Amino acid sequence: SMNKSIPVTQELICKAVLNPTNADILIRSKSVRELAQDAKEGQKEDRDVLSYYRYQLNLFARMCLDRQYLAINEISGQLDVDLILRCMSDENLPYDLRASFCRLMLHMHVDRDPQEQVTPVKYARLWSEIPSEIAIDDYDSSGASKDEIKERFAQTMEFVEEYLRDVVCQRFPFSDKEKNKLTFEVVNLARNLIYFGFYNFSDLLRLTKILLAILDCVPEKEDIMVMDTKLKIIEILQFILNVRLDYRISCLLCIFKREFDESNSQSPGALDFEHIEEQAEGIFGHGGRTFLRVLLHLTMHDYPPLVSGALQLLFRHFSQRQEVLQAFKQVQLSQDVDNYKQIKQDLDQLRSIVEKSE
Amino acid sequence: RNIIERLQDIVSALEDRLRPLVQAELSVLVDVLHRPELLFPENTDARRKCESGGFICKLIKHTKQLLEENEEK
Repeated sequence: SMNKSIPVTQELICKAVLNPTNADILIRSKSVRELAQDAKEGQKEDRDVLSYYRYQLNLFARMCLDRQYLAINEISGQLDVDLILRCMSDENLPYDLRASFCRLMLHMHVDRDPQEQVTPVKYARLWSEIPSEIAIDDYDSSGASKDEIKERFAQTMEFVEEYLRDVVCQRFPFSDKEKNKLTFEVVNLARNLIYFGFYNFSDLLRLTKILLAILDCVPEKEDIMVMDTKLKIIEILQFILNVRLDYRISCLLCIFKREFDESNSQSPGALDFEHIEEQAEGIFGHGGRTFLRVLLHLTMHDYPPLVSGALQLLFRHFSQRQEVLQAFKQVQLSQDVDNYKQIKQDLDQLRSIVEKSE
Repeated sequence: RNIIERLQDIVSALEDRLRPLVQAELSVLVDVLHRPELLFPENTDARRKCESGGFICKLIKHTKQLLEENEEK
């Protein structure tokens, strides 16, 4: 039923549980001692673990897409935030891997319909409005308890920091099926960053970690999907440059000084080729160490797989760094009429959809 | 002043575009040159496990995917 992602069946199953509620004999103190009982490698603990594994799919079938039944799926979810701490400290590698999935599903269902991944708002105030290259202050109120999700984000980056030494283990140790057990450890945890829209600098650090994880020697079914997950994670960084560039350009343009006095780079015919050769000196030989990013794209190309075309597309896009951002200046689009402008944009989108259908 | 801003935008775009166009061509060539010269990050590929087959293998795979894949933009 869960696989269907098929709503009616999910509702029926949810209604159906009420009667038995269990199959074995049974919680915070009982779980840690059961974790200690699970520390005994043999037999009853194995049975308990199997039941728990099935149970997450119990959340997983429950967590297909439904927000109404997710409210009915709720008590388990409050328990799950608390459990989620148990997913970290337990060392339940095969176990708490499902515990991460459930938590993510619950949080996502619980809040903010917008699904904040892509920043469409490229404009700003009538002035530059405090050119702020250190800190971004976009909405601040899309989540009511933004720190409530940020508390999960506080649990998020520590779990993301848990992948950090794991790069020295998932990479320093080779890829194995036990490593594929740990491969489930990050197996969807980066997907939580996809709904994650609370901050940006940490994302840059995470991208660096992914490249680091990628290299040392020379398939991974979920591992390529793990790379396929991280390849989606690379796409979010492409928005940042454009936003920063747009803001800087606008600020420079606005002031009364606007007569050709703007020669600044966003990251001489021979002088361009000299800068090309100088960039080629940087090439053949967010302003960190860029060589790893280039290498990562090449490495992905070497890796292959059926999702490889998506990876290749990302590499070409990454190679360009400002060119479409100039073309993005044309795609940008009054404080009073800006709502009507927003309304018009929505209407226009509907019209465009209709035109596409036609 | 909006019209002036748009114009300023156009002029900026042209300069960025001339310089940008040259830069883009150079970047592509290097990447093109790099592919011809696929050895930069392939020091690990030259350390071991990399063949330096490059662009030809990539091109074949890419071509098949693109043809059967989505829009070839």
